[PDB]
Amino acid sequence: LAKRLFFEGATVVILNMPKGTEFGIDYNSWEVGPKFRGVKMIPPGIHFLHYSSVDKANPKEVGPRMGFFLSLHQRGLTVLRWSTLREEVDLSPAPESEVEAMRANLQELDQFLGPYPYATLKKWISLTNFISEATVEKLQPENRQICAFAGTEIRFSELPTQMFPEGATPAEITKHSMDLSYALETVLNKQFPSSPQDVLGELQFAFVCFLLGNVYEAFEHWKRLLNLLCRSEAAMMKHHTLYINLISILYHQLGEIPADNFLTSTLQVFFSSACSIAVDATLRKKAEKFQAHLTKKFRWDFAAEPEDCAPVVVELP
Amino acid sequence: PTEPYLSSQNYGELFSNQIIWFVDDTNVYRVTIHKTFEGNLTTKPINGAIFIFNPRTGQLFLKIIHTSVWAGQKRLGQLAKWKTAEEVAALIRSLPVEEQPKQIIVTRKGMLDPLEVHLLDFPNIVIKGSELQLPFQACLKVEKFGDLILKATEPQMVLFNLYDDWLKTISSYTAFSRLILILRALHVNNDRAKVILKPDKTTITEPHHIWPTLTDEEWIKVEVQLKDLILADYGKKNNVNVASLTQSEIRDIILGM
Repeated sequence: LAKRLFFEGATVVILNMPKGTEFGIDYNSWEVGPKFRGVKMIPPGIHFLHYSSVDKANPKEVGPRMGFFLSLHQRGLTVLRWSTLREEVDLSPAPESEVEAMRANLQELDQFLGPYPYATLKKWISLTNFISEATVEKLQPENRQICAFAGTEIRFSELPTQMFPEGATPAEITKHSMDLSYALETVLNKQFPSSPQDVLGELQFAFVCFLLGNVYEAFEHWKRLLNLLCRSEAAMMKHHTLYINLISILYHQLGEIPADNFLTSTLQVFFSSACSIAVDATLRKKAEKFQAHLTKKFRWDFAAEPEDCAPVVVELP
Repeated sequence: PTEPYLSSQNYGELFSNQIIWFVDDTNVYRVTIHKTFEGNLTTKPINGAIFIFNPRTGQLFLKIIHTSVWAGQKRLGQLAKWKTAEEVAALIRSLPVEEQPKQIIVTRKGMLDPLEVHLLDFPNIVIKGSELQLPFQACLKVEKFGDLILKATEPQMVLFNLYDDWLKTISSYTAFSRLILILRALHVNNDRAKVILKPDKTTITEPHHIWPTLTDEEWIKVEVQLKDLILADYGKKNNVNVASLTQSEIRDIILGM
């Protein structure tokens, strides 16, 4: 079983955090007090750490959430400290003398460390298995912390507003406004010159910053970026494995949304392109299955053309 | 962010100083029933048209959409919207500056984005939709128009004027109301309404006109009947058939709520 994570897991310790602070990793949260000094048995990999201070001294059950990504290693130890001055976590590197004393003490500190709940790992992996260190290093803010409410800006890739090349004729304006493949490739080659599928990690990064960081402007980027991908029909012939992975990324992302329209439209276009006879057969079989899944779940007919696209049927002899 | 639209409160702007076009894309993608060589029923595309209409002058720009523009194309439904916007843009470019529209009002919301994209070089044009459901799509039930479109062999722009010689004797508002009444009647039922437009076996429409030549009282007669034909369709459709709700509630009916 997964008892091996007691020995092989990573540990995050936070020093001098005020009682009542909200602190967590991935989908897991703890209330902070003297009996809680961090998290043990953390599966190695990339993880999202978050926290909110108290509202206005006396808890009003609020505080703007802050967060940061950490690459955690087998038997790793991270020592974070609270800044009283700033009311935030200080990511400044702990002196290795301070870290080694802390590790010598883990045996006694274990009573004060919440075990990372393994039952939430599988869902966290489904949302992040394409985020790499390169992704975090590229997208995270200048001072590495993401905030619900100035050096905190997520460094998302610039997305084009104009979908067609400069000087395009009306017919080319039309072609490239309907198929965003030219637009998508302009982004791929600038951001990910040698590995286009890195765009998939940036799409998980944005979704996490929204869903778990409550950063709305990362939801908007997720929307813009997803739109660029789903309306890029030619691109599905070119970057076929990229799109096979996008379906699985999207099945887990949409599984975390209640569907409170922008998604119904872009996904209709995506399924039209991904389910055609034109594309690689494994993409089509996978897009087919995802379409049926999405239909049953959201009670929508993603396989239907939009109503306003039907021709007039004219009766004539 | 403001989101303008033609509504019951502002529709007086149609007749104000500025230049306004209605653009209806409804009839640019049309098909008919067709029998394959192998004897199976399917559809095939026939010609369509863009209706571009100035409500203050009656001026109609009827851009005929020949089926050649669909040849070897996919998703004609989506493409039709973008084809319409190309043509509206090409039309605006050919006009001198003081003749370009200040506002474009579309009948169908799918036209807003393609128009915005193709009119990016005309930043001062308002592009918006309409709360009034105006039955401009019934323009091709006018046989002069339906037949010219059906039989066109090549793309062409043909200019008309939907107000014939009325503007010598009535205002643009009255002229517009009369046109929408006819169109809504032709939309309600072609046959009953074409009858009503020929009150007399000698009533003839001129060669250069669109609508029958009628006296001032005949027009009164025809407009009463077209009202009754429209309202009898509302009652039968909505099963709340009264002469009881009509205190300029009819104004809502005739114009489209």
